[PDB]
Amino acid sequence: AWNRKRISNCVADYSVLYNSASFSTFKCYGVSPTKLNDLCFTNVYADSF
Amino acid sequence: VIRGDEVRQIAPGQTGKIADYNYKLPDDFTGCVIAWNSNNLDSY
Amino acid sequence: LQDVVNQNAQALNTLVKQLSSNFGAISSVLNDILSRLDPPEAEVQIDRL
Repeated sequence: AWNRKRISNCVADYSVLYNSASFSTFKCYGVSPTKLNDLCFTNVYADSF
Repeated sequence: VIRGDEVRQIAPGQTGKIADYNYKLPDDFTGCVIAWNSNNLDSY
Repeated sequence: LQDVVNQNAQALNTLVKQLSSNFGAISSVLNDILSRLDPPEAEVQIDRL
């Protein structure tokens, strides 16, 4: 019953998540983790389970 | 010597804290990487 | 005489329109793939174009 939260209409600082060592794994497909602070997107979905 | 996780990051074109701040390989690296546990010898 | 100008115009038009093809790249605009992939992975996409 995985949850889906929608993320939009805000400024998202991905650098905190990239630099934070609390994450055991952070693997990204399609786009580079180091430039996400630069790109702009339509909407973002977080499927959590 | 490297201890803990991220031991696999020692490789060309890899990302992470170790690869970014500790040991960075070139993109066209031509060589071999060797690793083995050494608890008996290295175990602040 | 109209046919030669028509044929050259058609050749140029298709040559231009071939820039909208991706040939299997994640995108057809070279700038955005360079501006979202780090070079180790972006080279692979650029080669196809």
